[PDB]
Amino acid sequence: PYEPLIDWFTRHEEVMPLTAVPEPKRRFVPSKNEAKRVMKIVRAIREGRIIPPKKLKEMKEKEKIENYQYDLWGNDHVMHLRAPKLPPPTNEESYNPPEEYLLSPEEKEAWENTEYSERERNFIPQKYSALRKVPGYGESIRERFERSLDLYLAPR
Amino acid sequence: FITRSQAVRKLQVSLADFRRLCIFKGIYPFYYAKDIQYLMHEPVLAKFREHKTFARKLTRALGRGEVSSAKRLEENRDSYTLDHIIKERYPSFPDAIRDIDDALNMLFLFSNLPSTNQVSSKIINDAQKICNQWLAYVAKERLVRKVFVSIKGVYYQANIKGEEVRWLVPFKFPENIPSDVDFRIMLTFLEFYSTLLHFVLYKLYTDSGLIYPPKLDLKKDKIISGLSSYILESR
Amino acid sequence: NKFVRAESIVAKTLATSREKERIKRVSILEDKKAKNETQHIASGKDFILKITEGLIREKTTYDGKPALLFIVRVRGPLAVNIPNKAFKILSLLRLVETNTGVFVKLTKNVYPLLKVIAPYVVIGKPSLSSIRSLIQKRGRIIYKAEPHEIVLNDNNIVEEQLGDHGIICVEDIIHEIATMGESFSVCNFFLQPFKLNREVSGFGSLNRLRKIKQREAESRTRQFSNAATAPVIEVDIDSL
Amino acid sequence: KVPPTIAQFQYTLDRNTAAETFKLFNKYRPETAAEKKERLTKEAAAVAEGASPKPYAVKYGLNHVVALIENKKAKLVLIANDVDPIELVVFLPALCKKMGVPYAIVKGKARLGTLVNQKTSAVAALTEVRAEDEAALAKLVSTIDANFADKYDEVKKHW
RNA sequence: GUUUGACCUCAAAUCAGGUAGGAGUACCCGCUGAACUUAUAUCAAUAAGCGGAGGAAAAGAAACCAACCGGGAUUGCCUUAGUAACGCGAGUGAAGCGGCAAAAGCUCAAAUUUGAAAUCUGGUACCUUCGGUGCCCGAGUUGUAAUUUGGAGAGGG
RNA sequence: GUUCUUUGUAAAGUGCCUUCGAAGAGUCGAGUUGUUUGGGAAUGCAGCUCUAAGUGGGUGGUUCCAUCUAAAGCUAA
RNA sequence: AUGGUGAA
Repeated sequence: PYEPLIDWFTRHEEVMPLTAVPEPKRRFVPSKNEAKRVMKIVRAIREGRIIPPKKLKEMKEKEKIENYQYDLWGNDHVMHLRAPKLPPPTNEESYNPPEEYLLSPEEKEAWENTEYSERERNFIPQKYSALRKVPGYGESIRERFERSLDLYLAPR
Repeated sequence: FITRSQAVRKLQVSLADFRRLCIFKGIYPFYYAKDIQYLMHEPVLAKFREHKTFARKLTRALGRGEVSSAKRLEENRDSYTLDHIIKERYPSFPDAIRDIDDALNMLFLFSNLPSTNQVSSKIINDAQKICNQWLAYVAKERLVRKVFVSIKGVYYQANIKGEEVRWLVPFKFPENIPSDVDFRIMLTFLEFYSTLLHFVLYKLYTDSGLIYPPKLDLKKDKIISGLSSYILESR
Repeated sequence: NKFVRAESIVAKTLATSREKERIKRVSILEDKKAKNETQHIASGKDFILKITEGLIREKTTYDGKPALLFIVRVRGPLAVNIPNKAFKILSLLRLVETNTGVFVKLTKNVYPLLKVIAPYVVIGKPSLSSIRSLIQKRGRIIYKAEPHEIVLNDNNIVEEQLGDHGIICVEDIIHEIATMGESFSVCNFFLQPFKLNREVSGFGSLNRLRKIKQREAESRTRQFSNAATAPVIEVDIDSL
Repeated sequence: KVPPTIAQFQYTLDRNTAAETFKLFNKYRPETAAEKKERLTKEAAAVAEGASPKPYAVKYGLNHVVALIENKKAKLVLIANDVDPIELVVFLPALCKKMGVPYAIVKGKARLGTLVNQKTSAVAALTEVRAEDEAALAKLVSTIDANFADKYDEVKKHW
């Protein structure tokens, strides 16, 4: 019942093809359909119907830059809407404040130990000898992130 | 109210996209059903859907192994615009001027932020350009009134049309970016404030009879690049 | 570990052999040039090539005047293992890590090394504004054992570190680096050169296409001449 | 079990040979609709204001490929192993063997479609190749023959 | 890569563009279908019932009719003819040829465009809107674009 | 009739010379069980065991010849 | 006979 196939017909390769079918000129000649399409596109361009790609690029280069070139003017009064309250002014965080604002080490330790986001101040005022000695402030990013969170997470 | 998950399901939008839309529209919570229903008509939702479709199509093209198709798709794509969303939230220019405090704070903070993986250098460059334009306009109008050097930075106050808006600028020292802050949320605010500041700067320049956007002095840009390098011409 | 196929090994071996031959030829030519036996060589005068955006090629000779140069790692060629000759130079400048960059003083003795490490790095002369921005955006100071590499934060730390040569603030270091100051060598070594962030810094649908486009542009912008007298290629570092 | 003609497929080329064949085929991706359209528009624009050699591309149409075979014009033929109407492809291997045209069976019709900008390509064949890849084409043909006809000489046997 | 994306399949949307129900029913096209009535034959491939469109419907250009000096789509009338044929009783019962009315022939499958899926559905902006152009997306290579149905037909000079 | 457009090495028809030159399968048919006709070759239609070739096959009369090319579809009178 | 109606 189950036997391997036999190559009686496939044993000998076909030296010659099956049908002559003399080759047409189009095989040895550039495509005529492509020429017809090119002529159609030329006619469309001449009739002012298709913008050439170079013209499109030139027009787009001028465009895409006319943004923000029109006056927009020339809202929370609803009872169920409230405006976003702005942060209060500074709290005496001067780089060169009076010595009174320089918190004592014992109270500075308490400020440092206390939790975050429930603190009276986010900084420790310091008495810097010179303006050039003022260091950087890497905590500004965290404060801005917290402000952004509060902006859209405020159950008014 | 309707739970956040319920609102997201009603909007059938991704959580990140939903947060972006909420930030753009200023919605707050557990949200009112009417507000969420109204938000569904915003074109930004359609733009986000188009972006998702484009993303899936581009992934398909790239996986298939046709870089040209993906490049063509990317070139033809266009980004959404916040121009109209600004008007509804700020019907009047004075409201935009009043709210410009947080926009200026964020733009100045991001201008000095070093380039990182989370935020491309293009955004930082745009923020720096916006800050330079604002500083040049303020200096020309001489609207600076209050200066307070502090640990956080220098608290500036520009009396733009007498609104005495207070803004803060951090120092130029390098900043160690913490991992706690999520830049994804901050990027939406950055984009919204960049668009708002662009519109406000154009309006101010038109009011003051100044051509916008002014070019930048190239020779100064190779030496003292910054506020001084941004030359402004009245006409 | 993962199985290693023969194609990668063969490609790496061929690329390493080509790189070794190039390095040997360049070193032999440079040594003969230094000996003044310039009777029979392809070229004697040094050449520096500047490529900028469209692309324009400018060939200029190298003079003995000191100049300021900035070098950034490129992580290339792809299938070329860094040879010992280049490994020593890279270790001396501690630029093994990718995207790392440092400032060096251009001198006649440094030209052969720059030529040797030319394909691996991209060089150029940055402007004062670019140098100031790079210094003020990134920095590192080693602090007390001293296993900490905390970023530069305070001017007083600068006073504590160097102190003697008047380097009391970051602006002093900026001036010393940009200008041909006496402490240029001292400050540069202690500066813990910057670790520039990678270009694309992303992966995904849009990120993959952007990275592919960047890689395609890199080949056109940067080329490996592999010639014995290959001029040093310079690009506009200010753009970066 | 299945008759000898069935199970002839699924005896595809090894990883390296298939990867090399696909790498070679990726150098002759037919121009997509956008590429051809932009080329035609550029030609029209040039003609508006005022000799290329024969283009080279991979022939993949089932009817087109079958026509190419039996005329000895085709040199390499790739056959998908996941054609739902199996009868459309059962005769292809035997016909190629009778005609002597080298042939191979690759995994997945979608893989063939990807290299021809189509969702699914039943077959993919090469007729003419550039002189640069002629040596590469001959080497790939020899490798495919060695790895398929000799390695899987029993593919046409043992049900 | 303990990971992504494709092909194929299966489902959801109060998503966008579409259509069938039913009525009427003299005629038509198919299924189904008895008895009275008369000596398997016969009422009768009828009545009723079921399904499907129209102004007509079906059929229609021979795997035809013929044995002739051959005719040449289908359709309806006369004629063939109450003949052949069947039942050999009762009865049933055609068709070629001939004349008239009207006459139009065509559309696919099957052999490679492969020097260019050149085909088409849908969305969008306009216009001269029973539609046309540009762009976009998708269907298609398991075949949409040229030609051909032996009455031939195709590639070249 | 009046016209505005034509379009492009674009399309079509005839005679001659050369080279090729493809036709529909659970289909015909046989077998068997029911229906139809007044139809003697139940042809025609209906269930099913079986199921073919391409100088082939169907339809007929005479030891050869006569006609056609089924298993696809459209068409007003 | 066909097609339907009702029902200690």
